[PDB]
This record gives sequence, C-alpha cells and structure tokens, in this order.
Amino acid sequence: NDMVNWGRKNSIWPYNFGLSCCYVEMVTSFTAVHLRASPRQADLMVVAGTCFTKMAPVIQRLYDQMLEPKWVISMGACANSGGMYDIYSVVQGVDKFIPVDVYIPGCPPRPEAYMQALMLLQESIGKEQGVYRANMQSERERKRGERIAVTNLRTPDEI
Amino acid sequence: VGWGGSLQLVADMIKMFFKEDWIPKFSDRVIFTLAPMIAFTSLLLAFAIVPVSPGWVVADLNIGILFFLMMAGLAVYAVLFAGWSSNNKYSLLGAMRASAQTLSYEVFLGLSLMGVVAQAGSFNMTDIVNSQAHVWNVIPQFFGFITFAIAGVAVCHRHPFDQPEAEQELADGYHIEYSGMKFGLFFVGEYIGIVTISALMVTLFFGGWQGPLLPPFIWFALKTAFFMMMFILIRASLPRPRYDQVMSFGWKICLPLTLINLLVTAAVIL
Amino acid sequence: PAWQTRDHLDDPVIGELRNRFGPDAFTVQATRTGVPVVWIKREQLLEVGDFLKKLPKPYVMLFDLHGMDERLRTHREGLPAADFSVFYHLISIDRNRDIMLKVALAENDLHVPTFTKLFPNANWYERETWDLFGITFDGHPNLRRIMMPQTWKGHPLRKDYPARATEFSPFELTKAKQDLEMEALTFKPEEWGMKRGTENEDFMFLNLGPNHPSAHGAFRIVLQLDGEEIVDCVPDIGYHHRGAEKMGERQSWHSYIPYTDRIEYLGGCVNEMPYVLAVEKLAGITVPDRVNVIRVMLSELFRINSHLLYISTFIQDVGAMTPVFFAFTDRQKIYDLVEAITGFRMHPAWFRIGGVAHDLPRGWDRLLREFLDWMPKRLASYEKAALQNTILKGRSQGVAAYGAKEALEWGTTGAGLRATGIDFDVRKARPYSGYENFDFEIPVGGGVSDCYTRVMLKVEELRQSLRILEQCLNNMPEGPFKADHPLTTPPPKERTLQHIETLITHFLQVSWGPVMPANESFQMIEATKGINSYYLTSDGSTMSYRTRVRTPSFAHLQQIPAAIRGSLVSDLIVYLGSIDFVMSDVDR
Amino acid sequence: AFAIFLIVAIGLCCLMLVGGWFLGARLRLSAKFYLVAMFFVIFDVEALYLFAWSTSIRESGWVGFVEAAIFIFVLLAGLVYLVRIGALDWTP
Ligand code: SF4
Repeated sequence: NDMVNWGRKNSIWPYNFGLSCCYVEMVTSFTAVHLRASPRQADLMVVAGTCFTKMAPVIQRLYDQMLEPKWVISMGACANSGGMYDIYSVVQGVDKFIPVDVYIPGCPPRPEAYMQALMLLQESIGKEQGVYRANMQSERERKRGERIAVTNLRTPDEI
Repeated sequence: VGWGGSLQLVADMIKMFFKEDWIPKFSDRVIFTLAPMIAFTSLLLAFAIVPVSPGWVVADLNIGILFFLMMAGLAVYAVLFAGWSSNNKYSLLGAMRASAQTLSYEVFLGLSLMGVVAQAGSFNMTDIVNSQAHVWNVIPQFFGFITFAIAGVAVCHRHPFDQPEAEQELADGYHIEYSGMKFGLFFVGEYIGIVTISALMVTLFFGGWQGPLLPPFIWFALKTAFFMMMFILIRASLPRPRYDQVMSFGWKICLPLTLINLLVTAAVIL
Repeated sequence: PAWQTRDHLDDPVIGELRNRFGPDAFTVQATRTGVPVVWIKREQLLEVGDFLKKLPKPYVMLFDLHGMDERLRTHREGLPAADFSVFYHLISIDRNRDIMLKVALAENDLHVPTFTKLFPNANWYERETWDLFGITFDGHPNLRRIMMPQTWKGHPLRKDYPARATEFSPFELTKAKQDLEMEALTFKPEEWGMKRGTENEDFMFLNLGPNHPSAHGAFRIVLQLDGEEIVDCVPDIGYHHRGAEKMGERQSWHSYIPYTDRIEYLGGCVNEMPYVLAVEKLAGITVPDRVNVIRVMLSELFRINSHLLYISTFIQDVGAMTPVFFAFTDRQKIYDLVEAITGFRMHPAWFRIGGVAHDLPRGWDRLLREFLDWMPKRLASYEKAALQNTILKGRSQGVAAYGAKEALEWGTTGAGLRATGIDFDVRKARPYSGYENFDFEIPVGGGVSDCYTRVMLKVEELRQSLRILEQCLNNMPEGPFKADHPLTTPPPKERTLQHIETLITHFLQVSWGPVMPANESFQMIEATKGINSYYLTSDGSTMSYRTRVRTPSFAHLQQIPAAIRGSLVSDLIVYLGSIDFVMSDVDR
Repeated sequence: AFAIFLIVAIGLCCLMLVGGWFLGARLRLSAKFYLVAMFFVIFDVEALYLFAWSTSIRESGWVGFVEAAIFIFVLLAGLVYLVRIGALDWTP
C-alpha cells in the first residue's frame, strides 16, 4: 500500500541544533516555513554550525535519544566537513560519527536551500533499503544541462 | 496543497503510528504505560453524557454531572503517574508543579456548575436540555459562565503553558520522556478534551436542540463550531501566564466570585 | 605621517617611570602601535603594576593579558633576549592613553607572579595562558585548562605543536567512548573553581546549561545551590573554540580576511576594520577620502543592524514580541542593501588592504536615500514603544546593577560601560577612518547600569548612527576607491588585465602574499559590542607571526559571577540576556 | 447504552495496545509545600455540601440561603485567615 511512506512524507518534526553562527538564516527559514520541536520527540535533526570537538558528545547523546528512524540534515560547509576550520578544535565533518543522509553546502546556506532540503528528503522518504536504486541521480547530474546552457549574466557594475 | 485543516492531524497520527517502542531501564513499567490512558479515557468518556439527540442519546443514565466531575478529578492522576514514571527529579518536580497548578485551578468548575444545575434542579441531561426551551441559562450567570470557562481551559489545555516547559529552573516539562505513540495519545487526548468541554458547555449553558427555522442537530453542530472557533481565537490570543501570576489570580479572586454567584442564584430562584 | 614608527620615549609617563626607577630594566621599543611598549623583568611586575595603579592619573582598566611565543623571530633588534613573553595592555581613561608591559621568560623557568590581585579580571586570561602555552602562574587561584578538555595533552599555541587537524588522528571515535564514560559518571571533584562548599546534602551541584533560545550559544554555568541561592557560579566556556589565533599564523595577509568576519557572526565588516587598519599601518598606506566614507557607511550599517537585533531580542524576551517581529522584515531589507554593495548577506569579506574590493554601483544613492527616509518613522515607533512602556520598565529596573568603579575594574566596555558616568568613546578620543569631520554624540547612563539604561543608550546611539549615515550619503566625494601605493592589495583589476607591472604585483600579492616588513601594529575600534582590538606581529614574512584579538564579550561573560552573586536563577537568566555576549566572540 | 459504549471503549483500548505490541534521596528544600493541594482536599469536602445542596434549593427557601451564606462566610473567613497569616502565598 505504501500509506506509511505517505505518512512520513506528509509530516516531519525538525530538531534545530543550530550553533553560534549560521543559525540566523535557519531562523529566517523557520519563521517563514513554520515551540513545537521538542527533545526525544523529533525524527529529523538539522545539524548546523561548526561541530566543535568539545561539544560533540552533546550531539552524540541527542542522536542516541531519538527513535529508530533517524534522519539528519547537515547544513553549511562547517558541518558537512571541517569547512574552512581545518584546525585541532574542529572535527572534519559530522558524518565521521553519525550517519548523514542529505548534505547542504554553503556558508551559511540560504532558507531556500532548507526548503529544497525538505523537498529532497520527502523525495528520498518516498522511495523505499533507503537508497532503493533511485538516489544515484544527483543534482550535479540532474540539472547539468540546465547549468551548462547558461551563457550571459548581468554585469556586476549594476544593482 | 492540503485543503483540510484536519489532514495535518491525520498525517501526524499516521506518523505516530509504526514507531519502535523502547523500554526505559531502572523504571517502573506499568505506570509508564498507564499514564497516557488516564489522560485519554477520562475525556473520552466525558463525551458519554451529551444529549446529541433524544433518539440517538449515547447514554440515558440518570446522572451525568457527577461522572464529569469524577473524570475531572481523575485526570490529575495521569500527570502524577507521568511525573513518577519520568524518573528524573527535574521532570518529576516539573510534573509535581504542573499537577499543583492543576489541582489549584480545577476547584472552580464544580461550584460554577452548581448554579446551572440548581436552576435546572436535576442531573438527568434530558431535564437540562428541556430547561433551555425559551430562556438560556447564560444571561443571569455571566460570572459563573466565565469561571467555568477559565476552569475548562485550565485543565491541561495548554493555556497555562507550563506543560512542555517550566518557568522555574531545576525542573522540566513532563512531556519529554514519552516519545512513542504515547505522545500521539497525549495529543488525541487533549483534542477529545477540548471538543468535549465545548460540547458540554454548549449543551449545559446554552440551548441545545432549539431549531428556530432549521433542523436542531445541525443547529447544535454549527453553534458548537462557532464556540470552537472562539475558543481557538482566545486560546491563541491568551498569552503564556507565568506560574506566579496564575497562583495570584487563583483561589483569591474566583472563590468569592462563585460564592456570591451561588448566593445570587439562590436569592433569585425563589 | 600617522603611520611612522615612533618610540614615544618623550611621553611624560616615560620620564615619571625613569625618575621613580632610575635607569635599567626598561627597553623602549620602536613600533607603530601608537603606545609605549616596555619590557620589565618578572621580578618587578607587581611593583610596576602597583605603581601604575596608584599613579596620579592611574591606569584603571586592564585592557588585555596574553602571551607570545617569540622563539622564531629572526628580526630582534632592540629587544632583550627572550624565549617567551607575556604582555599586559593597560589603559588610562583619564589620560586616554595606553601602555604595554612585556615580561620576558626563559624556557626552563616558565614562572611569573600572578597579576589577578590588582585586577581580578586577569584571572581567566592567565588561565588561558596555562591552557594554550605551558606557563605556570604561581599564586593563581584556579589554574586549569579553559579551552581544551582536561585530558588534552599539548599546548596548542606552541610552534612545535602541529596546527591543522590533518596532522592528528582523524575522528576515529576513540575519544567518543572515553568522553561518554566520563560524561556518564558526572561527579564533582570540587576542582571547578574554589568550590568552598562540600559535596553533600547541604549544597547541590547543577550544570544549568541553557540550551534554550536567546542563549547566544550553548554553554554551561556550573552552579552551587543552597536555599535556591547562587552560592557560587563557575562558567565552563570554550565549547566554540575555532582556533582563529592559531589559524592566523598559517594564512597569508590577504587570505586571512575572511576569518575576521567570523570572530563575531553579527559584526561582519566591523571585525574587518581593525585588521585592515593594522595591516595598512604596517604598510604605511594612507587611503583616499572616498575609501574612508565608504568604510564608515558599511560600518554604520552593520552597527545599526546589530543594535536592532539587540533591541528586538530584548523586547521579545522580557516583553511583547507581537509588533517587533516586523523588524525581522526590516533586517532583510538592510541585507538587500548589503548584498547590493558587497554581494552576500553575511560574512561580506569586502574590506581589503588599502581599500575595498570594488566601487559602489551607480544606483547606491537612491537605495540608501530610500532607507534613510523610510527608517525614522519606524525608529520613532520603537522609541514610543520602549520609552513609554511601563511593564518591562518597572520589571527592568535595579536588576543586578553596578557602578562606574565596578565597570572599570572588570574591564567591561561598551554599552555596559557607557551606562556609567565615564564618557569614553574611541571615535572621539582616537578618531579613525575620518570620524573627526563628523558630528555625533556619546550618550551616557549616569551611574547605574541596568537593562533600561542599556536599551535607551542603544536607541540614542542608533539615532547618532543614522545621522552619520545621512551625512555620509550627502557628502560622499569623488575619486578613487583604492590607494596609490605598491602594497595596495589587490591592484585595480582593469589595470591588472592590461599592464604588466600591475599584473606582476597582483600575481605575487595573491599567490605568495605581500611582504610586510617586520614590525608590530595594534588597532582598537568601537565595535557593535564594546571595544574590539587587533594586535598583529609580523616577522618580515608574508604571514602574521602573532595575531591577538581582544573581544569585549569575553570580559562581559567573565563579569557575571561577581555581580549576580546573591540573586535567583531568574535574575541570572535576565542578566545573561541583558549582557552583550556572543559565544563566538567569547571563544574566538 | 452506557455498557455498550464502555465495552466498545475497552475493546478499542485492547485493540490499540495489542496492535502497538505487534507493530514494534534527600530533597532538602526542593519540592515540599503541597499544602495548597491539601487545602483543596479539604475544600472539595466543604464544597461537597454545596454539591448535595444544588439539587434541592427551591424547597429550601430563606433559611437555606441564610445558612448557606453562613457556611460560605465561614469558608471566606478561613481563606482570608490563611492568606493573612502567610500560608497561602508564593509556593515552589
Ligand atoms: S557554515 Fe558559515 S555561517 Fe555556518 S558556522 Fe560555518 S562559517 Fe559560520
């Protein structure tokens, strides 16, 4: 029937763990798209910000608390990888210790990127393994002929 | 896009379904399971006393009021076994303070209901629904009506806004340690609670089954819908009141109001 | 010129110190900091500080305390023989002057007497020196590691310690299991500060780490409770340490500029201003007037944005948040002007050494004029909504107040310090970037610093910033956006694309880096919060030898336990909200 | 009737629970001061006399209102007593 999949696509609960920076754009997104998000109740955790070595156990306890179906969105270059901070105090990506499903590059990403992350994540939730032999298609490959056909852009001396 | 308001709740209920349930270690198991249904079944069976129709009455029992008060009193046990099953002094004290303000603000509804059941003079709901034939029992009892409103919105309907958080430090909201289907059980419980409080309010204060120019069951349904929309409007308008201000405007202000309400109704009825 | 290397030996303080101590001990360095740098053996530190504290115009505020490695400097003309050093930057407000004191140390005897007795706010600074270096400060009350965890072996600011994470073992989760075992066994050894109270039923230890909103980052404040009273509060900071200072040593002068934008996420070009000013002081570059006015325009726009964020968050947390959410839309409009000028909403990275990246596009004046005519009506709506309100005003009076002396001793600058009676701005005392040809005032709170005084002062400063921004819109002159000097980095791009010598200068400036001669510069500005400064040391190469970033938020967050002692947890949260602290700034 | 609805409700409870299974020391000053709830335990018993009163008041008449006023006046005196002594105040 696959009604359960529609159930999971239609409704998702976001756990906002945005850190010092990079969360002002996430708030910009959240106040337009949406006190509902609560610990040990959500199934989606939007990791944003620079994952620091000191606070990584906090993210590991919050990952442990949530239920069996766990989804994680990494936002920003500082969370996908170490980003610009390849330094002793920054872990080189959040995927080192928790599995990640969707990666959203940027520094900081835009609210529209968050919107497209929810769209690609309901699209992934609607094809079930989890890969299902459908996720090999990539945005690098899907819009490639769209992007290559671009020729002219407005000159940058204008507003 | 989804065109129905309820479809969001439908998807939410489906989501809460088929979620793995985890056992808590070093915890009691019977109360961890039983605390949701003390909150759910109480306001589910609060629906069993409404005269929705003379021919489709859900229960033709002689007393419905006492059953409602028995469920109102029983509801606290759900917050208490939830507090003890939290097994965290922070969350336990959060549920202790929530049950505190609950017992504090549950006092008023019985004394407010005494006015309408005294001018009605019976516990069988057929007598109440036949009493509001020409004059409804809302014109004289404004104070009783608003006191019952405050009491009805004060029973774990989120108007106090201390359920999932705590203004006072060292403690935490008691909806945290439940994360499986029991959380959906909480939401459906407050949903049946708000609709049953609205239905009881319309059928006990105003006049159900009047039918001025249209069949009376849809008249009852539309009036209930208007009071639903007004309840949601004032719930949204109502800001979060901190614990102190709630304690200040509790037993001091509305116990005298309902006592003079009983005096007024007893003086005017004879 | 205003950039030439001076000794300041003629300064009166040099002659007073020469009279009191006679000869010897003092080596007068030659620098372009504008202030007198003096070396003082470690046996005289307490004497020198005590004399300066009571001097007839005293140095009331300890601006900064930190250390320098100094081991690899080949250009060492005039300095005494040092293998390590610790510098103490002090400021006399009544003199509007500064003094820098450097204590030299040898590698075998890394010991220096603690300076906390004179100025208590130095305590955490010395703690950082124990963490980042291996200097032990005898007489320190709580000498523990403040940035890395307590089992981290190695001192990250030593040059024998590899800077980048790649040189260490990757996140193999060897430490996740050990940190999990440690966190599960959460017990108190009473080593987290003084911890005078014993661990029993009498005193309760509570981490009290606010993860809720408006916390300005996740941090822990270990609290001792007795009768629901704050017996002792000890912050546990350092969670958001990004190693910016260590990063400054391995990046060129040009490619470091993006990192400045992230010292404070809300600052943007304010964080870039002191860095470019210090680098151009090392280069000896005088910029044209158009560069100055452009820099003032961008800095006043970001300052307005920061003030609007502080006002909005304050009115939302302790008041009615329904009307002030329109300011969120207004912030988007401020952003559409910034990304019209610079390109990107946050982290512009637009200031360059010697100028800016491009000129303003030709439709800038109409957009700024539309923002300047539109804003005042909203500003007056907030002025009526905030001056005339009674509920939060009544609530927000006398809540953990302190006076001028209290602010002075605790190094607290900014709106906190302006709330007391000390009239001290750097834009009037030490004009920079052409502020001396503009008319603006510094509001002041009197003698009591609380939340109402801070918001009223912030609104008055926002009005002065809007007056500066309209004067910048009406008197922007014509001419170049980049100085004419071989060290202006990068060259004008149209010149790079056509002229061989300009192309070569651009080639070596963007690839190897510009060669700045070996010297030390220092600049402080008025930031969105307090006074932010940059102390840069170059060894003659294309990279910084030492980068020190003084952020006021570190002092503002260090000050809370001294003032909030004797209050409730609610007063603690209200004070934490009131104080202008951001975790990114505290941990740099 | 009520019995049929109760059987339906308990059958639904059994169905949901079975379906769910198949689906797969010292507090010091903290807490204490529940005595507001004890005041409720006693005051509900006071108001239970009004619960029994509210059914039959038309045949009670003037002495009924008189002694109900005396009763609630005694309750009001006790309430203002508890307020003025400091028992009913801010509570944890
Ligand atoms: S991704 Fe960008 S905005 Fe986000 S934390 Fe990293 S540097 Fe800051």
